[PDB]
Amino acid sequence: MTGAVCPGSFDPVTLGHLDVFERAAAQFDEVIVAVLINPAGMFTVDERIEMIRESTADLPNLRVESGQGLLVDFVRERGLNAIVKGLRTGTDFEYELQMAQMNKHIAGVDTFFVATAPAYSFVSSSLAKEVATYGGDVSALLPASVHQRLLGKLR
Amino acid sequence: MTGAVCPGSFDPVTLGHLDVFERAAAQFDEVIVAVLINKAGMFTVDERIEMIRESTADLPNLRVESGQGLLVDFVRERGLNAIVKGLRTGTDFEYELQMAQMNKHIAGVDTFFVATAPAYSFVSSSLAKEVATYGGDVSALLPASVHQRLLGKLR
Amino acid sequence: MTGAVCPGSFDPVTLGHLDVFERAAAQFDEVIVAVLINKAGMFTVDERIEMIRESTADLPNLRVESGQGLLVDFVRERGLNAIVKGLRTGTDFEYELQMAQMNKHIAGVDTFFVATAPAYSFVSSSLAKEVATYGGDVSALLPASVHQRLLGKLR
Amino acid sequence: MTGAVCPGSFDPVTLGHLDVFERAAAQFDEVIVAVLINPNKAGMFTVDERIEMIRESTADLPNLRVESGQGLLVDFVRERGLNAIVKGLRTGTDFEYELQMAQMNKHIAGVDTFFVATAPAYSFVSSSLAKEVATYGGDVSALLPASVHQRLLGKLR
Amino acid sequence: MTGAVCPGSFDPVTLGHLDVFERAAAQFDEVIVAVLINPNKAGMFTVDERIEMIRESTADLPNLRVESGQGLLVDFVRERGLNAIVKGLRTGTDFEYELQMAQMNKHIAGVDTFFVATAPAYSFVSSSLAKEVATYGGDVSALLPASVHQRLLGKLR
Amino acid sequence: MTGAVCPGSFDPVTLGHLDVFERAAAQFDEVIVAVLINPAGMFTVDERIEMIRESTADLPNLRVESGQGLLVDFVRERGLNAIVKGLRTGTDFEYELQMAQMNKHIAGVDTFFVATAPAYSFVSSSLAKEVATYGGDVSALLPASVHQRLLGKLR
Ligand SMILES: Cc1ccc(C(=O)O)c(C(=O)O)n1
Ligand SMILES: Cc1ccc(C(=O)O)c(C(=O)O)n1
Ligand SMILES: Cc1ccc(C(=O)O)c(C(=O)O)n1
Ligand SMILES: Cc1ccc(C(=O)O)c(C(=O)O)n1
Ligand SMILES: Cc1ccc(C(=O)O)c(C(=O)O)n1
Ligand SMILES: Cc1ccc(C(=O)O)c(C(=O)O)n1
Repeated sequence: MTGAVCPGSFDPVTLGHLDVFERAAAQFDEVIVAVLINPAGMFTVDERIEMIRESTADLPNLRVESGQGLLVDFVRERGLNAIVKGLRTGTDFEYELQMAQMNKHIAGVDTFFVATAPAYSFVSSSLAKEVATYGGDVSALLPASVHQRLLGKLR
Repeated sequence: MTGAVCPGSFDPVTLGHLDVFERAAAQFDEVIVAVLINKAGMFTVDERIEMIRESTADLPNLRVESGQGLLVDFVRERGLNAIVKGLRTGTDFEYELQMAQMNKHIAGVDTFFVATAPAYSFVSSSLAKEVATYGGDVSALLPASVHQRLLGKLR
Repeated sequence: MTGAVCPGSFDPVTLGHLDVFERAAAQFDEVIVAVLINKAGMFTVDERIEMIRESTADLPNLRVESGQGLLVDFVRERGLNAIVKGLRTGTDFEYELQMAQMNKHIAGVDTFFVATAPAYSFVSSSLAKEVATYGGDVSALLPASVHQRLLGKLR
Repeated sequence: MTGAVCPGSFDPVTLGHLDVFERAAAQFDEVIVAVLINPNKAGMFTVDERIEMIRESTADLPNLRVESGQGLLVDFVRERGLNAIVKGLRTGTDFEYELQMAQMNKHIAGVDTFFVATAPAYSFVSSSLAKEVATYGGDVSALLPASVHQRLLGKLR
Repeated sequence: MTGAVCPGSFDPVTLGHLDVFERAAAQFDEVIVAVLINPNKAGMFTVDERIEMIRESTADLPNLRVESGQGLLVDFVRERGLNAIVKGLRTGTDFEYELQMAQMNKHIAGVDTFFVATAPAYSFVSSSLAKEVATYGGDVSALLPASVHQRLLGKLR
Repeated sequence: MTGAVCPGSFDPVTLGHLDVFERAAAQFDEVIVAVLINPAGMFTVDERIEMIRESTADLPNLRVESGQGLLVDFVRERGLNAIVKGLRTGTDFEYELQMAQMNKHIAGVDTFFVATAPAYSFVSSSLAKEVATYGGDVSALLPASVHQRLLGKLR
C-alpha cells in the first residue's frame, strides 16, 4: 500500500493544485491533502476543505484533512513517508529544495515534485485572489465551485 | 500608433528605471510611466511623479500618471496592450514571468522585458534608500534631482 | 517608424516562434524575421524561410530574410536597433542576457524578451524534431504546413 | 499495482542514482531502471556492463528490475503499462531542460514525471564528472558503489 | 596581514555558518565574525547570547574573533582596515540579492565579496528554518553546534 | 602565508578575468593563475601566458603558469588549498558549484567565487572572439595588448 501527502494552504484551491492532486491520486494508492493553517486568510479551514472535496469528487483514493505543526509529523502519523509538491511559475524552488532536504533529514520523508500543466502554470492562490479582487476574470483557472465562492467573499 | 506602459512604485525613480524608460521611448511611439500607488513608502505619489517628470524632460513621447487596481486595466484604458518591464540584479524574474502570463491571459496584454545597463544593474529603489540612510553615496545611481530630494527626506 | 528583428535558426519554425512573431508584429510597425544561417541542420535556409512566410501570411508588416555575421549588423543595416527574442522552458536566459548586454555595448541595439504562451512553452525546434523522429505526435506544436514538411523529411 | 521508471544512461551508475532508485522502490510497488542507450554513441561501458553494475548494487531491492532501451522514454514506460517517471536532481542538473522534457512527455503520452533531489552527500556526483575526475587520478571511491569503482579504474587503464 | 569579515545575524549560529568560518580562518590571516543587529527588531537571542554561542564553537580557531555591529557592513569592514567579506551559500540562499549587495558594496566602498558554498551536510540548514523546525518539535540537533541546541530548546520552552 | 589559484583557459584573457585577478592579488599573499589546456583554441599556451603577464604587470604577488590534469593537484602541488573563480553573466554557476563541492571532497580545496565588475560582466573569451571575428569592437573589454594580438590572429 503506497501513499503520499499533498500539503498547502489552498486558500483557495486552484486548477494548478487539482492537476497535481490528480497526478498523485493516479500514481499512489492513497493520497491525503493536508490543509495547513497558520496563526489568517480569505477562507476558513472548513471552507477550504469543502472546496477541495468538491473539486476532487472523482478521486476515491484521495481524502482531505486539516493539519497543524510539522508537516513530517502529519505524514508519519498517517503511516506514510512521502510528500508530493507541485511546481508552477513563481514557485520558490530553492526553498522547496531546502525544505525537502530538511524533511528527509529530520524524519526520513521523501518529497516528489511535479510540474503542473502549462495551462495552470501561472495561477496561484494569492495571484488569483488579487486579480479577482480588482475584477479580473480568473474563472478558467479555478474549479467552478471555487470561483463561485470567491465572488461571494468579495461581493 | 505603438505604445507601452512602464510600471513600478518608483520610490524613488533610479537611473536603472530611467535607462529602461529611455529605451521604451526610443522603440515605441508613446510611453506611459505608471506609478502604482498601493505601504506609504518614502515619497508621496505626487513627489514620485514629479521626480520622474524632471528626469524624463528630454523624452517628449513619455508621460507619467499614477494608477490603482489591475495594471492591465491601466494599460487597456489607455488604448494600449504592452508593458515594458526592466530587469536588474535581484529582480524576481520568476514572479515577473508569472504575472506576465497572467496579464496576457486576463487582458491580452504583452510584457516585454529589457535588462538595464550593467552600470545601473545593482541599484534598486529599496537598496538605494537603505544605503543612503546609513550615509553611503548613491549619487552615481540616481538622477541628480532625485538625489538632492532624497537627502532632503533624510536630513 | 518603429521596428524589431526576431532572430533564430528556425529549423523548423514552431508555434512558439509564431506566437512571438505575432506579438512583435502587433507592437512594432515593422518586423524582420532573421534566419541565421551558421551545422547544416534539417531544413535548408530557403525551406526555413518558406515555412516562416507560409506561417506568417496574416502578418502584413512582417518579412523574412536570411543573415550571416553579427546579428547587430543585420539589425542596423536595416535601419533598426531592436531585437525581440522569445523565452520558453529551457531557454538559456543567462546566455541571452550576456548577448543582450554585449549587443547593446557594441551597437546600441536593445533586446526585448517576451515569454511565449504556456501552450507553446515546452516546444523547441530541437525537441520537436527529436520527438517526431521517434514517432511522437508534435502536430499541435507546429504550423500545419511545417508539420507536413517535417514528416516529408523523415519519411 | 503502482510503478515508476527511473531513466538514465548510467555510464556508470553512481550512489546519487542509487539513492533515487531506493526512494522510488520505497514508494512505488514496482520500479524499472531504464538504461537508455544511444545506438550512435558508445559510452565508456557496454549495455551489459551498465546493467550488471546496477543489478549488483540494487540486490537488496526486490521490487526493482533493470532493462535497457532506446528511442522515446514514454514508449518504454507505456509499453510496460506504466505512466510515471521518477527522475533524480543533483547539483548541476539542467532542471529547465528536464522540465521542458517533462511537459513534452506529458503532452505526447500522458506520462507524469516526479522529481526527487538526491541526498546532499551524493548531490555533487554525476557520471560525467566522476569519469572526468577518475581519468585524472582523483579519488571518487566514496561516490560510486563497489560494483563500479574498480571496473571504472580498469576501463581507464 | 590578510583578513575577511564573515557577516550575518547568527540568530542562532548553525553548523553551516561554522563551516564557512573555518574555511575563512584557514585562508585569511584574521577573520572577524560580524554579528549584525537590527536595533528595531529583536531576534530570538540577544547580542551577547549570539556572540557567546559563536565563541564557544570557534574556540579552536585562534585567528577568529567575534564582534557585533549595525548599519552598513562596509563601514564595519573598512573601520577594521579590511576590505573583504566572506559570505556563505546554502540551499535557499537568495544569491541574486547577495550579488546585488556585493556589487553595491564594491561600488560604494571598494570592498570585495567572496562567496563559498557550505558543505553538503550543512547545505539545508538556516537559522530561520532551524528555529521553525525546532518550534514544532523537529530534531535539529545534528545541524547546530552544542553551544546552541539546548539554549534554543530553552528559548522555545 | 596565504594563497589561491585562479584557473581558466584564458583564450584570450579578458578585463573580466583581470578584475578577478586583481581582487585575488589584493586579498591573498600569493596568487597563481593556472592556464589550463585541453586536448585546441586560438592562442597557444605560451601566447596566453604572455598576454596574462602583460596584463598583470602591476601585481607582484601574482604569477602565471600552465597546468594539465586535475586542478586540485595543481593547487596542492604548490602548497595551497584555495581556488578563486570569477562569476559573470552567463557563467554556469550550478556546474561551478558542483565542481567546487567535488574539489572540496576529493582534495580539501576551498573555492571562493567573486563576481566581476558590472562593466566587464558580459565579456567572455568565447564571445569576445566571436564578436571580433565579424568585425565587432571589443576593445573596451580586453587589455590593450590582447586586443592588438586578437586583430593579428584574425587578419
Ligand atoms: C499548483 C501550485 C503549486 C505550488 C504552489 C506554491 O508555490 O505555493 C502553488 C500556489 O502558489 O498556490 N500552486
Ligand atoms: C531598474 C529596475 C528594474 C526592475 C526593478 C524591480 O525589480 O522592481 C527595479 C527596482 O527594484 O527598483 N529596478
Ligand atoms: C519559442 C522559442 C523561444 C526561444 C527558443 C530558443 O531558446 O532558441 C526557442 C527554440 O529553442 O527553438 N523557441
Ligand atoms: C543522481 C543524478 C541525478 C540526475 C543526474 C543527471 O543530471 O542526469 C545525474 C547524472 O548526471 O549522472 N545523477
Ligand atoms: C551557512 C549559511 C549561509 C548563508 C545563509 C543565508 O542565506 O543567510 C545562512 C542562513 O540563512 O542562516 N547560512
Ligand atoms: C571573468 C570570467 C569569469 C568566468 C568565466 C567563465 O565562466 O568561464 C569567464 C569566461 O567565460 O571567459 N570570465
